Amino acid sequence: SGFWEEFESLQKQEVKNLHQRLEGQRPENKGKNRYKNILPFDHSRVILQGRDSNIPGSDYINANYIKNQLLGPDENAKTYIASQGCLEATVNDFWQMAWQENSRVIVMTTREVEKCVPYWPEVGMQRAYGPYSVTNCGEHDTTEYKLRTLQVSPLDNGDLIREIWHYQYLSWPDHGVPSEPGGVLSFLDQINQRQESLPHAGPIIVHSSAGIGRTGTIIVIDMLMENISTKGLDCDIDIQKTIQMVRAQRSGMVQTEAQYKFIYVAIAQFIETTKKKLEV
Repeated sequence: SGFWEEFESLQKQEVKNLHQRLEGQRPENKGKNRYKNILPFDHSRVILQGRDSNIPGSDYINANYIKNQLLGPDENAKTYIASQGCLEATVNDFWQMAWQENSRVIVMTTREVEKCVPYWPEVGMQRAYGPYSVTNCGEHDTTEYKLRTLQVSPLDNGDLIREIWHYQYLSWPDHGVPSEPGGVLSFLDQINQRQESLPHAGPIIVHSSAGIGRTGTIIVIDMLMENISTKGLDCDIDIQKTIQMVRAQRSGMVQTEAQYKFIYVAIAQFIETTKKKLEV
């Protein structure tokens, strides 16, 4: 009865039975997914532009638009893409997405591993990725994270130059979360300020290996921070509802027990810090 109540609640939250993931399941796209069971919902997937529909799977990337649906359209919420990240086979696809979406801020929640391969050149260097040139115009590190200032242009028009700020979290442990949330809160603060300075900017791209665990954690924390900042400390904070709201847009967002608890820890610290600054 307790069990059956809880089971009923879980059944009502089930979305993988409601929304198809045809595109990610295509055999033509097998090499474009890290995991065959971590796929974008068709309804919210990012569709790559300029692709030939006669080439099976050509428009596919393992990424979804994520909207903060707890803020109204009048409340100036930031928008996100939750993406699989740093997969060597899809690096050109990633930059196509970044360009077409007009994204000016990219958030990477992993260090390199060797599989997570860099998709930027070294400082002062320039590299081609499909139709695009990327130049690394500087790297600015803290203890916990790194800002790389990128400039991107089409190969066919070098006058068009676009600044992209690449934020890479360096301190996130393998198979766990940061011991304290201050680093992530600081990181998100910088990210938010950057995005706010660019009113024309497209969505913030957030990625991790699978694009659901760390990615979902970062996005949910950011959304809750935005909700508190926008609506105030008197506002109702419902983390479970927020997670369910993002999971309807990409399955499995916030994957682990440690991530789930971390969201509470981070938001508790954010509230307390805020109150200390308000002298409240």
